[PDB]
Amino acid sequence: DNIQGITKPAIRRLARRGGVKRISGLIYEETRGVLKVFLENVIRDAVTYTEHAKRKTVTAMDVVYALKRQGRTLYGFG
Amino acid sequence: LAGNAARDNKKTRIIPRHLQLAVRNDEELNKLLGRVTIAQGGVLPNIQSVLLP
Amino acid sequence: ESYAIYVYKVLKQVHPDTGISSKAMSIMNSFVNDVFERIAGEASRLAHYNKRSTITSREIQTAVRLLLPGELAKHAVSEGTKAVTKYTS
Amino acid sequence: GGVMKPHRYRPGTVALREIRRYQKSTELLIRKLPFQRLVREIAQDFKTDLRFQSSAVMALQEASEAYLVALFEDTNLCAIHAKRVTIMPKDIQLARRIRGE
Amino acid sequence: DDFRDPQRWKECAKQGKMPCYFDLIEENVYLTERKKNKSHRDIKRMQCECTPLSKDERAQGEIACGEDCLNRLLMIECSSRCPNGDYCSNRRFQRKQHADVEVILTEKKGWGLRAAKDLPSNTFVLEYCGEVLDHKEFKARVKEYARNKNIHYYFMALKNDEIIDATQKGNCSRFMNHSCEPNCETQKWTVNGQLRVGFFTTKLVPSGSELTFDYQFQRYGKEAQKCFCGSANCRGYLGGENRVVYRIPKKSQTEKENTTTER
Repeated sequence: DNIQGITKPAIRRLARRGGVKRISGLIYEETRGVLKVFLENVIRDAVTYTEHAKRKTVTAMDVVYALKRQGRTLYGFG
Repeated sequence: LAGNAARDNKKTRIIPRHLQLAVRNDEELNKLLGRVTIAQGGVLPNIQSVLLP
Repeated sequence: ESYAIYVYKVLKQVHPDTGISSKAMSIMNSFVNDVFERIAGEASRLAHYNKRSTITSREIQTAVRLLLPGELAKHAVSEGTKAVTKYTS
Repeated sequence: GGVMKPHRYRPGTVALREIRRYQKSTELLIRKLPFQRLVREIAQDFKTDLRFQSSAVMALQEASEAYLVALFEDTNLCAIHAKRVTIMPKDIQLARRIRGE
Repeated sequence: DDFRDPQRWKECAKQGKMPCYFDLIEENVYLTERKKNKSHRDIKRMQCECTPLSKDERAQGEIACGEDCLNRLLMIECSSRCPNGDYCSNRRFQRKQHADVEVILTEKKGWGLRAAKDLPSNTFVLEYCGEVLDHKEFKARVKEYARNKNIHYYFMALKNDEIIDATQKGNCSRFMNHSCEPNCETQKWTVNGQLRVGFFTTKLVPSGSELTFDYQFQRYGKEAQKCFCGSANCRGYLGGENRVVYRIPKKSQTEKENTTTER
C-alpha cells in the first residue's frame, strides 16, 4: 500500500497552497482516490505510447504527449 | 513582461516564477495560455475576503 | 537545434542588462513550438476547407485572426504585414 | 515559583500564515520517493518490468501537483458558496461534477 | 518614580524608586545561536500587497498599513523593503514605539504598573526582553536557583525548547502582575524572521487603571502560590492546583533589638 505514502500533512500542504483554511477529516482519502485515478489514466496513456514506440524505458516526452492528449499542456520537459 | 516582473523583485535573471507571474498577471496572455501548466511556476497569491479576520 | 540563441537576441533588444535561466529558456522553447503548431494546424485546416493546394500569407493571417485575442491579434497582423511588405520592397 | 508560558495562537492565524508561506514559494510538496514507489506500483499493472526516466517522473509529479492545486482552488470556492469554512468531500464531488469529471 | 540612571544606588531589592541594582536590557541576546533556521531561505521577504499614495497626509490622509495590511492581520511586521518605506506603521518593534508606563506600589502582593493616561485596545505597551536559555542549562540552573530562596522567577517559555530568563537583566515589563480579569495580553509576533513576544491591550483602559496580563497557570515545585486580586472569580492560586535533630534556637526579638542598639 504505497498510496498511504501520500502523507496527511502533504495533502494539508497542497490545500494550504490552494488557499484552504480548515480541512475536514475525509478530504485525505478522497484526494488519494482522485490522484490514483488521474495517475492511472496518465500512466496508461504513457505506457501505451511506449509500447507503440517498442521502448522499454518510459521517456518524459511520452508523459508530455499523454498530458497533451488529456488536454493539460506542460512547459519545461520538452 | 517577464523582465518587468523580474525588475520588480530586484533580480537580473528571468526565472520560471517570473514567467508565471507575467503570464497570469495579463488579461489576454492568460486567455491564450489558460490550459498550460508551467513547471516550477506556482500560483498567484490571493486570499478570499471571507477568511481574513 | 532550438530557438535559444534567437530568444537571446530578442531578449537583449527589450532588456539589455538582464539574464535568463536555462529552465526559462526551455519554457520559451516549448511556447514557440506550441504556438507554431497551433497556427500551422489552423492554416492547414483553412487551406483544406477551400480546397486549395497552397498555404499563403492570407491563410496565416486568417489563422492568426482566429486564434489570438483582439488587441494582440491586431498588433500581430500589423507586424506581419510590415514584415511581408519589407520582404518585397 | 514556576515557569509561565506566554500564550497560544488564535486558531486559523498560523493556517493563514502557512497559506501565504506556501503560496509565495514554488517547490515540490509531495515526498518524492513515496511518489516514485506509487508510480512504479500502479505502472506494474500495465507492463511488467518497466523502466523510468527521472524527468518522466518529475513531469508526472508536476502535473499531479498542479491538478490537485486547481481542484482545491475550485473546491474552496464551492465550500465558500456553501457558507462554510471547513471543506467537505461533497464539495470536492460537486467540483468534479460541474467541471465534468 | 522610575528614574532610570546608570549609577547604582542604596535601594536593596524592591526596585520601586531606584532601578539601578540590576541591569536593564535591550532586545534579547542568545547563547548558542546557529544558522539553522527559516530566516533567509523562505522568509527572505514577506511583502504586503499595498498600492499607496503617500503624498497626501494630514488632509484626506489615511495612515499607511493599517488593519487592512496582509502582515498586520497575520502578526508580522514589515521589513525595510515595504513599499511604504519609512511611513509603514507595522515596524513597531524596530522603531521602539512604546506606551507611557510607570512603576509604583499598588498592593502588598508586589510591585506592578498602572496606566498613566488613556489607552485604547489593541495597543502595544512593552516587549518582553531577557536572556535566552537552551536545552541543558535550564534544568540545571533552575535547581541551582531554587535553593537560593527567591520569590519571583522570571522564566517564560518562548518555544518547546526555549525559555527566556528576565532575572539578571530585565526591562520595565518584569513588574507586571497577574489577575483573573486580564485587560492586557501577550502576542507572538514575528520580526525579521525571529519570534518576539509583545504586550497588547484589549479595552479602553482609563487613566490611572491597572495593566496586568493573564498567566497561563503553571507550577514547578511541591509548593503552591496564591493570587491576591480576587476580581470576581480569582482562581486564587498562581499556577492553579495541578502540578507539572537538635535545633539552633533563634534569639528573641528583644535580644535582636538589644544587640542592634549596642553597636
